[PDB]
Amino acid sequence: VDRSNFKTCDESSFCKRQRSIRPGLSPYRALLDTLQLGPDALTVHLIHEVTKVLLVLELQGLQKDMTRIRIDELEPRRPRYRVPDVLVADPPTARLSVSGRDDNSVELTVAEGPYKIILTAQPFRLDLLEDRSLLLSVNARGLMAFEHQRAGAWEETFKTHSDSKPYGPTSVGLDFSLPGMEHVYGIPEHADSLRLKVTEGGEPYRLYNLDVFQYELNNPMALYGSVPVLLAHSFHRDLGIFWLNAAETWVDISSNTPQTDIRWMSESGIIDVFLMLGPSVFDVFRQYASLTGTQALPPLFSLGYHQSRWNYRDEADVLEVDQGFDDHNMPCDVIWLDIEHADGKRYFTWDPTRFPQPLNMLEHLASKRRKLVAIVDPHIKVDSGYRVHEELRNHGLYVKTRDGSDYEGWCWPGSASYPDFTNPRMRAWWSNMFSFDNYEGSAPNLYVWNDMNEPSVFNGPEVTMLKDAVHYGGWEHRDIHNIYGLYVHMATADGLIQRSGGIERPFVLSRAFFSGSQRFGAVWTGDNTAEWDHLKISIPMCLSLALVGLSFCGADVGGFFKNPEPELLVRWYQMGAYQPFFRAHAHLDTGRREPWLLASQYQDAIRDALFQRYSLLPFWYTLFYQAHKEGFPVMRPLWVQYPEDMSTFSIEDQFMLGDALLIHPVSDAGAHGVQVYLPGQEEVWYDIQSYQKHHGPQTLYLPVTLSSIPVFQRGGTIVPRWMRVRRSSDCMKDDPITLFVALSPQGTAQGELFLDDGHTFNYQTRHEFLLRRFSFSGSTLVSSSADPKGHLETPIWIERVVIMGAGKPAAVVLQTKGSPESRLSFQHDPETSVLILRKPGVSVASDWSIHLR
Amino acid sequence: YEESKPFTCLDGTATIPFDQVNDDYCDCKDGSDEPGTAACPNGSFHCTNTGYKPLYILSSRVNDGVCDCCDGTDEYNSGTVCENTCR
Ligand SMILES: N[C@H]1C[C@](O)(CO)[C@@H](O)[C@H](O)[C@H]1O
Ligand SMILES: [Ca+2]
Ligand SMILES: [Ca+2]
Repeated sequence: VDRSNFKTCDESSFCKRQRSIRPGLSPYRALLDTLQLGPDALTVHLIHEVTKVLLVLELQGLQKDMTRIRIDELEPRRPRYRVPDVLVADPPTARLSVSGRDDNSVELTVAEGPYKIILTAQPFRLDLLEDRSLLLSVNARGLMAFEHQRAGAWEETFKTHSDSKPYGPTSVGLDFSLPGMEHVYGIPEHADSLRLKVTEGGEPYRLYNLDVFQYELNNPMALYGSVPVLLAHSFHRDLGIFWLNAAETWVDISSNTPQTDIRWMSESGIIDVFLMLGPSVFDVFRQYASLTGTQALPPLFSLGYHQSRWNYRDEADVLEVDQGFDDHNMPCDVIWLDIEHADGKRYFTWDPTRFPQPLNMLEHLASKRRKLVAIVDPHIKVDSGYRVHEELRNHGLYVKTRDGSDYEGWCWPGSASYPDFTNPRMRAWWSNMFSFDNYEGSAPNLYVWNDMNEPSVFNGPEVTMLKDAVHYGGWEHRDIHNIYGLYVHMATADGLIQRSGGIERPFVLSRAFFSGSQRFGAVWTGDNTAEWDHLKISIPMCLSLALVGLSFCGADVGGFFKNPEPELLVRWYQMGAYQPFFRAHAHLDTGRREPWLLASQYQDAIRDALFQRYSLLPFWYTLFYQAHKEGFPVMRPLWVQYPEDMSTFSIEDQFMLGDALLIHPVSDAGAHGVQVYLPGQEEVWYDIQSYQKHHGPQTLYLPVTLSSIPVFQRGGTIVPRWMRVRRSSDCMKDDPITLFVALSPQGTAQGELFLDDGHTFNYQTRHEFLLRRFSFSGSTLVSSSADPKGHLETPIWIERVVIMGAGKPAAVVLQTKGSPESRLSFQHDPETSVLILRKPGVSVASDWSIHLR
Repeated sequence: YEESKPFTCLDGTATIPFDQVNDDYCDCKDGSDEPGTAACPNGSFHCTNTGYKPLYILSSRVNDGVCDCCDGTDEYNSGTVCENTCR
């Protein structure tokens, strides 16, 4: 990477000003005479002791044990930016009450307790407590900074780029103290460890959506997306901070009886922060989800395997890749078309030589029951023969410069303009452009990839747009930067919905993202490299996205840059097989690495990884349904399941899928084995390949070969699988289920299963779905409804039950409503204590119970 | 009266009752008990292809919604109606 292209904090004038303020006595003071306790909020004036600037603090208690702090100028010259469209609703407030008062202090109670907020007047300070336990302090180190709008702090240059900065210094900043917290997580995206590092001896973590060519590992440089959410975990509690600001933001983290301090510094906008008080991390998940929404339920096919590269050259190449999967017995749902499929990178078009008949290509793919993804970027070639550019120019929908002309930068088609996606009129235009009459050559099995939406501008400062470009409503680009990509993602997803009459669920991959991006589809970690350390870092990077609500995450399988050695590609397939978004992708200058081009031993190990992923699709689908309804991450750090095991607080070579599967992919060339930490007091874990049972807590040395994927099922869980692997997920979605029951030491287990048609909103608009609960206790396995509202016509039935940790029964008896009592044959392996129940034959929609005698 | 006999997997191994042939559950380790279903992972389905050359396909491609045999007989209960194209 070329670091000189990207500002350090010292080269960012507002970061330099803010960071030079060091912990000390704050000059800010609350004027308790101005205190007003309102219907929704408490409002009280603040004053800078030296400058006499007057600010308004708006303090709110919120339902679900959250607090919102907003600070703005009392009499501003012009309005400051408040982030729109990220919050799904106006958060329901709780009533505040003055329950104590001093000459320098006011104590507030949220509703009837137990949460209390202590406002200190001089110096300004806020403390949040549960009863009398101190949870969090605000401005405890006096780092609050609010540059009021006055009449490199003004005109500023970086390299050759000039920022006219017509409003001067307007940055805002605030610090937070977390007593008892030593481990913090989140604020993606950074190619760094899951547990965030202290920033004292170096750079703060930067949040600014940037296109970083050949980015490197273990550093705090800003990458393509920015989610200003930080989680703090201890043995005792979990907390979250949500800094709702869309401008360039730097985050300092400092340690100190143990206590972590957090400081946010943003270039403009107001101070708008949510404090999510837990106490458990799943409470924090719920609290954040109520604010910014939940993961959009992916259409089933998008959880299969995606085959991509830059570029498949023509229709014949696409069809040859499609046929190669079938000729080599490898499942695949989607083939991707990168930017060379269009006419000279004019998006929504097709190359007239290499893609002359897109409808026919899509028809051949539909006949294989596969899908296609086409890339559509938000930069529009300046070209009077290009209808998209002409309509956007004639309707004034482009981002503009200060002189009123449309902004023009450089990107893939050369000189390009940038639609103002912050303008709702532009988003409605963009959405309508995806209709089958407007996007000629598209079809219902074509989905979309949004790339370069930071936005990437090849000739712009830090390879993005000028700070003083002007958007809808007069706002500057510095005000809105980090939600530009989100708006592209949003407008694309809405277009795929509307083109179907509102019936089909969308699938959109996006590179840039913000808080709330989980509502619109998937993201990925951008342009990684075919190297073993990039394979390793895909876990903490996607783990950091999962913790802040973006569950549909992945990394380019095999690495984007360079050519992976066959052993590395095998390990990346095994790694990607157990990560949410599962796509192989590659740079223009790489060798072809479709999986059947390798020697047979590597092919076989890759095929085995693909088969495992496809068999687990009912499990992945259910985890994503739970994410969609509750806001719980699919891919989880071990400390989410074991909040009191302090030895898991930093683990990032292991992860869990839901609460049932623990994964430790091999991530070293020539490895002879791995060290697998199996946590949990009185917990047992089953090696899903050997069925060998293991008690926790322990660090197990597991020998591995090329085809090994170290995966363990937790006792007390039930995992559903489609053991009939077919060529795509559409082919499998009516097939029978096999249930894998891992018995706890108490002989119990539980699990869920979600089913629907696989691709429409009928689950929500018509309640056409099934949510089953499977529970085992004593010697009886019972299927019941976990949501009675859900009904679905489906041929899916239970063809097999595999029970781990069971003794040989004397007889097996099946009972279901509407049927006589039935007897089942079975197989029992005394060495492994594995019980296989043959062909139960019961509908998945029916209540039933199996009894082992 | 006199009854009838059972089925033995072509790999020796085991012998199953005759009602477990093509009962949509895999009982033979070689897949030989399900020549007409998608139940076995290692089974094969025979396209007679009476108007052309016969063909074997994977059991996983029986009733997958995709036309694999030119005579269309691999899709008999999938919702995909395959036309005869052996010509
Ligand atoms: N670098 C961008 C652009 C790209 O090279 C072609 O559009 C694509 O292949 C990458 O995945 C994306 O990250
Ligand atoms: Ca059978
Ligand atoms: Ca078929």
